[PDB]
Amino acid sequence: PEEALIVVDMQRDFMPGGALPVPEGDKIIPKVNEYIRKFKEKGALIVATRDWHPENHISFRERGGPWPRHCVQNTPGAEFVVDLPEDAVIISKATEPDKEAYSGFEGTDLAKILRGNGVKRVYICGVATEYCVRATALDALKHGFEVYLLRDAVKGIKPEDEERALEEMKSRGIKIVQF
Repeated sequence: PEEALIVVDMQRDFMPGGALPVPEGDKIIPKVNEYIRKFKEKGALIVATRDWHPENHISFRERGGPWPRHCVQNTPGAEFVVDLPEDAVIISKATEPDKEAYSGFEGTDLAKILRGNGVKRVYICGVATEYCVRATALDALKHGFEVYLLRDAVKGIKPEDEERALEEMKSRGIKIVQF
Protein backbone atom coordinates (compact mmCIF):
# COMPACT_ATOMS: atom_id res chain seq x y z
CA PRO A 1 0.00 0.00 0.00
CA GLU A 2 0.95 3.70 -0.20
CA GLU A 3 0.75 4.45 3.51
CA ALA A 4 2.01 2.75 6.65
CA LEU A 5 1.27 3.32 10.34
CA ILE A 6 4.31 2.78 12.53
CA VAL A 7 3.59 2.16 16.20
CA VAL A 8 6.76 2.84 18.20
CA ASP A 9 7.54 0.68 21.23
CA MET A 10 4.10 0.52 22.83
CA GLN A 11 5.29 -2.03 25.39
CA ARG A 12 4.53 -2.84 29.03
CA ASP A 13 7.84 -1.67 30.44
CA PHE A 14 7.37 1.82 28.92
CA MET A 15 3.91 2.33 30.49
CA PRO A 16 3.17 3.39 34.12
CA GLY A 17 3.94 0.44 36.35
CA GLY A 18 6.72 -0.77 34.05
CA ALA A 19 10.50 -0.85 34.42
CA LEU A 20 11.09 2.35 32.34
CA PRO A 21 7.76 4.13 32.43
CA VAL A 22 6.70 7.05 30.29
CA PRO A 23 4.69 9.50 32.45
CA GLU A 24 1.00 8.86 31.66
CA GLY A 25 2.05 6.80 28.62
CA ASP A 26 -1.08 4.72 29.04
CA LYS A 27 -3.31 7.71 28.26
CA ILE A 28 -2.42 7.56 24.56
CA ILE A 29 -3.22 3.85 24.20
CA PRO A 30 -6.92 4.35 23.25
CA LYS A 31 -6.05 6.85 20.52
CA VAL A 32 -3.15 4.67 19.36
CA ASN A 33 -5.53 1.71 19.05
CA GLU A 34 -8.04 3.92 17.27
CA TYR A 35 -5.46 4.93 14.67
CA ILE A 36 -4.54 1.27 14.21
CA ARG A 37 -8.17 0.36 13.68
CA LYS A 38 -8.62 3.31 11.33
CA PHE A 39 -5.54 2.59 9.26
CA LYS A 40 -6.42 -1.08 9.24
CA GLU A 41 -9.85 -0.30 7.82
CA LYS A 42 -8.26 1.84 5.06
CA GLY A 43 -6.16 -1.18 4.02
CA ALA A 44 -2.88 0.43 5.14
CA LEU A 45 0.18 -1.46 6.30
CA ILE A 46 0.53 -1.59 10.10
CA VAL A 47 4.02 -1.77 11.61
CA ALA A 48 4.76 -2.15 15.35
CA THR A 49 8.33 -1.75 16.61
CA ARG A 50 9.54 -3.25 19.87
CA ASP A 51 12.71 -3.21 21.96
CA TRP A 52 13.56 -6.93 22.06
CA HIS A 53 16.56 -7.10 24.38
CA PRO A 54 18.71 -10.00 25.55
CA GLU A 55 19.71 -10.11 29.23
CA ASN A 56 22.69 -7.84 29.99
CA HIS A 57 22.07 -5.55 27.02
CA ILE A 58 24.58 -2.69 26.60
CA SER A 59 21.95 -0.08 27.47
CA PHE A 60 21.39 -1.65 30.87
CA ARG A 61 22.88 -0.42 34.14
CA GLU A 62 24.55 -3.76 34.78
CA ARG A 63 26.87 -2.97 31.84
CA GLY A 64 27.09 0.70 32.84
CA GLY A 65 24.36 1.91 30.49
CA PRO A 66 21.79 4.56 31.38
CA TRP A 67 18.70 2.35 31.59
CA PRO A 68 17.56 -0.29 34.05
CA ARG A 69 16.77 -3.74 32.61
CA HIS A 70 13.67 -3.41 30.43
CA CYS A 71 11.80 -5.03 27.54
CA VAL A 72 13.75 -8.28 27.74
CA GLN A 73 12.99 -11.02 25.21
CA ASN A 74 10.19 -13.35 26.30
CA THR A 75 9.30 -11.34 29.45
CA PRO A 76 6.07 -9.51 30.41
CA GLY A 77 7.88 -6.19 30.11
CA ALA A 78 8.39 -6.66 26.38
CA GLU A 79 4.71 -7.37 25.74
CA PHE A 80 2.72 -5.01 23.54
CA VAL A 81 0.04 -2.93 25.27
CA VAL A 82 -1.78 -2.08 22.02
CA ASP A 83 -4.26 -4.17 19.99
CA LEU A 84 -2.57 -5.14 16.72
CA PRO A 85 -4.12 -6.86 13.72
CA GLU A 86 -2.87 -10.31 12.76
CA ASP A 87 -1.25 -8.89 9.62
CA ALA A 88 0.77 -6.25 11.52
CA VAL A 89 4.49 -6.38 10.74
CA ILE A 90 6.52 -6.76 13.91
CA ILE A 91 9.93 -5.09 14.07
CA SER A 92 12.25 -6.28 16.88
CA LYS A 93 15.25 -4.05 17.56
CA ALA A 94 18.37 -4.13 19.73
CA THR A 95 18.23 -7.91 19.92
CA GLU A 96 21.97 -8.49 20.23
CA PRO A 97 24.00 -7.80 23.38
CA ASP A 98 26.02 -4.94 21.89
CA LYS A 99 23.61 -3.67 19.21
CA GLU A 100 22.18 -0.29 20.15
CA ALA A 101 19.09 0.90 18.27
CA TYR A 102 16.70 3.74 19.09
CA SER A 103 15.21 4.04 15.61
CA GLY A 104 12.93 1.34 14.25
CA PHE A 105 15.15 1.48 11.13
CA GLU A 106 18.47 0.84 12.90
CA GLY A 107 19.75 -2.66 12.05
CA THR A 108 16.33 -3.78 10.89
CA ASP A 109 14.65 -4.56 7.61
CA LEU A 110 12.17 -1.70 8.09
CA ALA A 111 13.10 0.33 5.02
CA LYS A 112 13.18 -2.65 2.66
CA ILE A 113 9.87 -3.99 3.96
CA LEU A 114 8.28 -0.57 3.62
CA ARG A 115 9.41 -0.12 0.00
CA GLY A 116 8.66 -3.75 -0.78
CA ASN A 117 5.05 -3.10 0.19
CA GLY A 118 4.96 0.04 -1.98
CA VAL A 119 4.72 2.47 0.94
CA LYS A 120 5.17 6.17 0.17
CA ARG A 121 3.96 7.85 3.37
CA VAL A 122 4.47 6.81 7.00
CA TYR A 123 2.51 7.86 10.09
CA ILE A 124 4.33 7.69 13.43
CA CYS A 125 2.87 7.28 16.89
CA GLY A 126 4.13 5.74 20.12
CA VAL A 127 6.73 6.37 22.82
CA ALA A 128 8.98 8.19 23.61
CA THR A 129 8.67 11.36 21.52
CA GLU A 130 12.14 12.67 22.24
CA TYR A 131 13.75 9.23 21.96
CA CYS A 132 12.60 6.39 19.69
CA VAL A 133 9.70 8.25 18.13
CA ARG A 134 11.94 11.09 16.92
CA ALA A 135 14.74 8.76 15.87
CA THR A 136 12.32 6.61 13.87
CA ALA A 137 10.61 9.66 12.33
CA LEU A 138 13.96 11.21 11.40
CA ASP A 139 15.15 7.93 9.83
CA ALA A 140 11.89 7.62 7.87
CA LEU A 141 12.69 11.07 6.48
CA LYS A 142 16.26 10.00 5.59
CA HIS A 143 14.98 7.16 3.38
CA GLY A 144 12.69 9.51 1.40
CA PHE A 145 9.37 8.65 2.97
CA GLU A 146 6.76 11.37 3.44
CA VAL A 147 6.57 11.45 7.23
CA TYR A 148 3.70 12.49 9.48
CA LEU A 149 3.65 12.64 13.28
CA LEU A 150 0.38 11.81 15.07
CA ARG A 151 0.31 14.59 17.68
CA ASP A 152 -2.32 13.04 19.95
CA ALA A 153 -0.75 9.57 19.84
CA VAL A 154 2.81 10.30 20.97
CA LYS A 155 4.19 10.82 24.46
CA GLY A 156 7.59 11.72 25.91
CA ILE A 157 9.33 11.84 29.28
CA LYS A 158 9.84 15.57 29.93
CA PRO A 159 7.70 18.27 28.33
CA GLU A 160 10.57 20.57 27.40
CA ASP A 161 12.35 17.71 25.63
CA GLU A 162 9.06 16.76 24.02
CA GLU A 163 8.48 20.28 22.68
CA ARG A 164 12.09 20.42 21.49
CA ALA A 165 11.78 17.13 19.58
CA LEU A 166 8.46 18.13 17.98
CA GLU A 167 9.90 21.48 16.86
CA GLU A 168 13.05 19.86 15.58
CA MET A 169 11.09 17.25 13.67
CA LYS A 170 8.89 19.91 12.02
CA SER A 171 11.84 22.07 11.04
CA ARG A 172 13.32 19.05 9.25
CA GLY A 173 10.35 18.01 7.12
CA ILE A 174 8.12 16.00 9.49
CA LYS A 175 4.44 16.94 9.29
CA ILE A 176 2.59 16.95 12.58
CA VAL A 177 -1.11 16.13 12.31
CA GLN A 178 -4.06 14.53 14.05
CA PHE A 179 -7.37 13.09 12.92
